[PDB]
Amino acid sequence: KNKCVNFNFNGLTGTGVLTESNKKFLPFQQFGRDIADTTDAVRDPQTLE
Amino acid sequence: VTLQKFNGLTVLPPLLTDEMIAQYT
Ligand SMILES: *[C@@H]1O[C@H](CO)[C@@H](O[C@@H]2O[C@H](CO)[C@@H](O)[C@H](O)[C@H]2NC(C)=O)[C@H](O)[C@H]1NC(C)=O
Repeated sequence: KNKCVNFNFNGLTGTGVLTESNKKFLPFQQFGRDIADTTDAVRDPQTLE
Repeated sequence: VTLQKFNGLTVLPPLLTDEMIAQYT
């Protein structure tokens, strides 16, 4: 966290800084998208964070 | 009147600031 890295989450790849979110997902959701249909949040698979 | 960086788009500020335009007006 708090560094940018070539990340992957269940095959959701990207590059960016990872930091903790005030947003809550529903129990079944895995990643978040902005108004521009682009990814801006993701859940950790092992820590559900 | 009421009012993306992830995709290489940058929306850099104007030269004159709003408090400077306020001084000219
Ligand atoms: C995947 O394995 C990790 C352990 O490596 C699990 O994380 C543990 O979760 C339990 C219960 O919440 C905690 O008591 C442990 O402290 C956790 N361990 C660590 C080191 O994180 C995790 O729950 C597992 N995931 C699944 C889906 O089973």
